[PDB]
Amino acid sequence: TRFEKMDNLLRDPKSEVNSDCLLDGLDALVYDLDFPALRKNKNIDNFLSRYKDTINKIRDLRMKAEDYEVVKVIGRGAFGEVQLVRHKSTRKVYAMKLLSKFEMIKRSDSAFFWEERDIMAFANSPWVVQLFYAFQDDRYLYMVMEYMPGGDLVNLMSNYDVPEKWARFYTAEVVLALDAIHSMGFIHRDVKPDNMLLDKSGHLKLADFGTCMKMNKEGMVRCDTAVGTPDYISPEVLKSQGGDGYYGRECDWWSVGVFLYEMLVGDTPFYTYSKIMNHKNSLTFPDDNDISKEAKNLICAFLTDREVRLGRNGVEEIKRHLFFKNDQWAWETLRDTVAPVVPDLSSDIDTSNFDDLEEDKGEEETFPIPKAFVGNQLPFVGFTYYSN
Amino acid sequence: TRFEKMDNLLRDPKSEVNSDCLLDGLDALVYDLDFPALRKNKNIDNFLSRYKDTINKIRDLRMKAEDYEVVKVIGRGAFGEVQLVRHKSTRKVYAMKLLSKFEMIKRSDSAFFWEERDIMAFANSPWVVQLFYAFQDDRYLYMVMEYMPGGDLVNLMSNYDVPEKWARFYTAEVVLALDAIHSMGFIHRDVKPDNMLLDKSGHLKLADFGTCMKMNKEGMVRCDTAVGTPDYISPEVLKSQGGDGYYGRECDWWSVGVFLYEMLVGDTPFYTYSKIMNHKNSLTFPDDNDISKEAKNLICAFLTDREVRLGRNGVEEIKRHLFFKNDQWAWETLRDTVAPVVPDLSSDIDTSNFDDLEEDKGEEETFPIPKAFVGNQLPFVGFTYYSN
Ligand SMILES: COc1cc(C(=O)N[C@H](CO)c2ccccc2)ccc1-c1cn[nH]c1
Ligand SMILES: COc1cc(C(=O)N[C@H](CO)c2ccccc2)ccc1-c1cn[nH]c1
Repeated sequence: TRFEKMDNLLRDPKSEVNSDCLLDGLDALVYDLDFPALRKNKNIDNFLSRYKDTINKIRDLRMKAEDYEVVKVIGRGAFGEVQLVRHKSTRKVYAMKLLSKFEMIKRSDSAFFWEERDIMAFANSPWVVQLFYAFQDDRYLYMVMEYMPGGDLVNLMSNYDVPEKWARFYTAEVVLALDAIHSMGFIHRDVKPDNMLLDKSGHLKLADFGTCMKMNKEGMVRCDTAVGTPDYISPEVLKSQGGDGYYGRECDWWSVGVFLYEMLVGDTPFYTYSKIMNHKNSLTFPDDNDISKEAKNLICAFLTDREVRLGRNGVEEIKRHLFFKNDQWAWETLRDTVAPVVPDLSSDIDTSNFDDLEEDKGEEETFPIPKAFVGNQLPFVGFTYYSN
Repeated sequence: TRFEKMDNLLRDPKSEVNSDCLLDGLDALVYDLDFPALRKNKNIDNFLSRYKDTINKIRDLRMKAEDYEVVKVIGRGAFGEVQLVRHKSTRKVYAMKLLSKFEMIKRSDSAFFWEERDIMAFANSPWVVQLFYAFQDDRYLYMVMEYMPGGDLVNLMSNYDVPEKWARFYTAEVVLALDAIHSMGFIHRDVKPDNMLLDKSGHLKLADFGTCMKMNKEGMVRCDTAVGTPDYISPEVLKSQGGDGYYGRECDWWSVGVFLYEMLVGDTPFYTYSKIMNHKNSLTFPDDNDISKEAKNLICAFLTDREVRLGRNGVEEIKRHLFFKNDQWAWETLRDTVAPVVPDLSSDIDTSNFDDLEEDKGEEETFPIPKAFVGNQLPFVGFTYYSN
């Protein structure tokens, strides 16, 4: 019967109307209706009276910020911050990304986090940072992810004189990790060393997918907006980013070329937002460099106009490049080899590979008590995810 | 863990936050927010866009009025009406009680149907009419119950010269059926021949429980209001029905005394709303009657002041009365004996034992399109029940 069908929708962790998402919808109404000015409506107060006891019982069973003890703030900026936390119950230590609902609403747009949530939750790849539980209170969205103790690629590049042997590895892992996102039907529209994190064994995993989009059946993310950093931007998604356009998988691979270039040159290839259009002309290596001919070959293969750019005819095109030819590892067993930098850590709460951002110390800014129905928690309905 | 606990709440058909009730909450928001005047809110439109496709897919899987083909209107009045219907799919024929959400809201109070729903759904008794599915659209509450082809006790009394043998049986079944409701922690506050329906074999079952309440741990339904018919009202819940009072189980048994009296006398015992206070003085039988001394004995046993009234010291007190002593049946096997009037029916859609109330033929009055948030479907959140 139809009850067999409607039962998949209730179970399916991917479904926006699964029991946890459904619960969010009800929890939203209590948050958005329990105001003196609004309670004057008969319908509003009858419902609030009927349900307030129940939702508050639920709120104490369901995952809440109080279940974790905040250790340090390992990251910050762009609406929220990331904290190294520990589960009070299981004693397991994770990285949790708090995201301000007030700022997210005030500064408009409250729909970027959807792909960040779906990718980390349903990637099922050793190349993507795993989201265990997504939950929320009246002030924040919460994302509990596996802690990447190794830190990010920005500080690795800044603390070492990165040899070619290392760039060969890190680029390879970025290629595999980036391919996993492509398989999932997503296009990053912004790949950076900031999003490249290292696990306990020194291996790469991608994180922070706020800049993503699901590609149409044609194989393109048809957009007429300039979303991304001004150095990792492709000439494809720059010339038609406000005058009829539809970006693709190609533009993502351009960023890998910028990454490998930065790793070996110690600066960005193009540097008040052009030279990327003239990409042929302006691309130069510091003469004379120790950079191998194959490192330069692959860099140009990526930093070229869309139509001929490497990665248009699949992933294997890249995997086959001579730059990756090495005696130490193979694509199939890459994640099983010893990484160039394996973090020598002390405790399960060691943040040495992370910049010291002080433990918050501020005033939690909040939304105001309304007179009319607002629905401020409305957009965050369906954000809760539990990996059961 | 706490997820084991919160999982019972999601399954439990009695729970107001079970998946079907949860779904209602979301379905309510779409009904109550999809208005041009309201859509102007950003939060409202983002949510409506995100969910409108899904809820409409759900609305076509979930039980809806269109799943049944209306045959006849077997009953009516007091906000709704009852129709003999057939399941288009299973071809099973039921009685469905449509209840106007507009009138229920307009004339205030939209919380009487809760006990009517819980009693019929969770009675699990051959003495109570079974509710299979409770569902709802934007205009009505729906109650699908097993059809009682035998009709009600009002027309039985009016079509026959009811002998003592019959009153012995009908009163016995009313006593058992009424005890089932008492076990469930409810007090009818209005028992009538209108609520007494007969199954296909001519046996009694109680229906229409709008006038109910759940009794406190003391064993009383502490009320200071006069809810009930002016002839079946007890002196206990009349003298203290607007001047400090707390009614009980006793007042329900008074109505059984009125019923047995009506069955044998052909009129009501008290008949511009007194004589019930003077219950001793005014109680008289039409001299001289053919009514047996035991029939009169039991009638007085019920129609007396609370403090001494039969039924105060349990059900067995009543079951033990000599009026019930008979050679034909016993309390334990009463429902297994041949009933006084077994309906000789033609088809599975025969309504001969029901008054002919024309097939509606009118204008469906509706709520108005609002400018501000109303929440008209708010009270009906949690009404949906499926006996899976
Ligand atoms: C610092 O660690 C992280 C940071 C991020 C991340 O997305 N950070 C950026 C800023 O860099 C951000 C954006 C928006 C709001 C807040 C923060 C994602 C995962 C981790 C992490 C570390 N271990 N496991 C997971
Ligand atoms: C006529 O049949 C019924 C009537 C009722 C019932 O409650 N009727 C009253 C009016 O009499 C009413 C009150 C409020 C709104 C509408 C109707 C309840 C069950 C049946 C029935 C018949 N077979 N199975 C179930």
